[PDB]
Amino acid sequence: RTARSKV
Amino acid sequence: EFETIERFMDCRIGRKGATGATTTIYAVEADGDPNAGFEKNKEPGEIQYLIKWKGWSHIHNTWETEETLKQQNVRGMKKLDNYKKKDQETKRWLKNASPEDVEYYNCQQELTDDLHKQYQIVERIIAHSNQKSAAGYPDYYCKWQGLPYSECSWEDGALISKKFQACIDEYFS
Repeated sequence: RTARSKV
Repeated sequence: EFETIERFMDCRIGRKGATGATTTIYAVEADGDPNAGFEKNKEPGEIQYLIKWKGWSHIHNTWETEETLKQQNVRGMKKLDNYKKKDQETKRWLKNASPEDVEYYNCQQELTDDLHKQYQIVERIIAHSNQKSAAGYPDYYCKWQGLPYSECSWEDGALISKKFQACIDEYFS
């Protein structure tokens, strides 16, 4: 999965 | 697994600890800016840099200190020393620079500021993932305002829907 968010 | 600095985008004196994931434009929109109301004459401050990260679009830019970059073992640290040297040369120029020349520099920084904000705007969506999250969101392949198609990126659908629903509706149109 190429989509990520900053956590 | 390590992150890599692509570009230093800006510098500021900010509130101590106003760095990392809480400083993305989308964290700020959800929870407020960690640097809100910071007046450098009324509280402790620290030098913070706005980082464009390799393989992450501009919506994910974060503010960081030299300390947080080193703690996270990020690659591209040679760029820090370069940026510091560039910024030292600019301060020096400004200190012995005409009102006129300083005037044109300040207009150029405002236009650049404006351009950087465009990069955080989805212009259109051009693909979506077959896989959905448990909450039913695909991911979306986004074309960003002011950037070429080479800088398109996969983004979390839940995140993109918060602000760019009209782009989602246009795409599935």
